[PDB]
Amino acid sequence: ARMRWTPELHEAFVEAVNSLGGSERATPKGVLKIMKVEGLTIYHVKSHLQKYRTARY
Amino acid sequence: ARMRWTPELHEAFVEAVNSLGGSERATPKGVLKIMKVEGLTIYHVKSHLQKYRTARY
DNA sequence: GGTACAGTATATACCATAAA
DNA sequence: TTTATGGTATATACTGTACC
Repeated sequence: ARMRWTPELHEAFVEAVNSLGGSERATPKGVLKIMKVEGLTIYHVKSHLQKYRTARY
Repeated sequence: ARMRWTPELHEAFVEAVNSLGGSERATPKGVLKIMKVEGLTIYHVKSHLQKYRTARY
């Protein structure tokens, strides 16, 4: 299937990234392990963090 | 093949986008037709303009 | 009701580096 | 010399809309 970043999933992702101390500091694997979401791969998080990083700073 | 945005190709792409009056105004097809580069598809330009747009404004 | 396109989201491939 | 990872570049899929 193709992942959809629903506004909940994204809010999870953000809280995660904040805990990790901002988008720049945060790591894919780190975000992954904090979210603990069934079926979410590292590759899902990696791509999305890449966007999140650019649409921020 | 997989396209590589060599610093020349990119300089072409930019001049194009400028002629078209900035990244926001510019269109994939428009940039395409101004560059007139053998083997360059609209899909190449589309993706790259998407990046150019975010790493600018 | 089918193109052709723009805009956007997501995925995938590349490239370097560290650790073993 | 593999494996795992992060960063990054590029590609591919989705969604709407205008035109015909």
